[PDB]
Amino acid sequence: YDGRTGEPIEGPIVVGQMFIMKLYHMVEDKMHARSTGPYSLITQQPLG
Amino acid sequence: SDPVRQYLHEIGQVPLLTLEEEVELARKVEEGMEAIKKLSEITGLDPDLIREVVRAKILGSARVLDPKTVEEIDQKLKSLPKEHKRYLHIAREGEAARQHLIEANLRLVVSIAKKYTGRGLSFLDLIQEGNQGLIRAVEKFEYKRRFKFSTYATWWIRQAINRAIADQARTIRIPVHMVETINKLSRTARQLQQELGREPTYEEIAEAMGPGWDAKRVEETLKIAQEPVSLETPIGDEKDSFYGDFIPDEHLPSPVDAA
Repeated sequence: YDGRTGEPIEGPIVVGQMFIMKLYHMVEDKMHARSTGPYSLITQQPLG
Repeated sequence: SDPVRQYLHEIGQVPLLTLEEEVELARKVEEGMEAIKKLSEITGLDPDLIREVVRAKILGSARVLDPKTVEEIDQKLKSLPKEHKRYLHIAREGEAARQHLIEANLRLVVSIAKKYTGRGLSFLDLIQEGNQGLIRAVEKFEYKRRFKFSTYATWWIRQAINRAIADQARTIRIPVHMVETINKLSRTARQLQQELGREPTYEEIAEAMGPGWDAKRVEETLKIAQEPVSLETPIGDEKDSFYGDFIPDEHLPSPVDAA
């Protein structure tokens, strides 16, 4: 049954138990932003 | 390529000496120096200038003070009546003997210098500094004492090699005495570790060094002995990251500070 309308999905749906894992790739560790910051010595370009 | 084998070939292209030739050459050099000083007294000029012009005339046109003045003084030396052109002759012969003695003894330099590899100077630099020491020893040798030339020359060759190592092995120059202090500290720590079964502490090294030495002084001496690292040291398995890519610039003002 659809939870928003209470009507059934028009065809039968495959449902069951699955084993799912959470991976070490988390968006908390990856989001990064910069306006200005440190610059390199020789090239005077932003660091990485 | 391989300049070491090339130099070794040029070195071996000169025959060694026997005792007769070596003592003859050393005597010739000594008489040449005496003749040079006698000629300087006769003509009133400086011994150094006369030695330089005589060496220039001996080495010839191949080795590039100027031709005008050297020819002037060489003609002034030809103006001597007699018993003084003889001194000129012995001077020239002594300079030729000096050249021959150095060339013949160049092999001892290589034999000595082969034991100082892996201390911050390449093999050919060690050989050249040993050659400089050999030239010094030829300058200072005395054949009257009936000592073989190698006996006296080895000391000067070793002195030249060690002074060169202490002078040119580090990117940041450290004075000679404090280089000896560092080497003594390393030897003392190594023997302390060998006896103790583990790395010594600064207090134990200070005690082993002797009076006037404590843990703070040992720490400072070990601090200054650190060598700089390369800004081009690779980081990671791939050849895409270097060390200097992680070092920011602190001198130039940031845009925020300028505003």
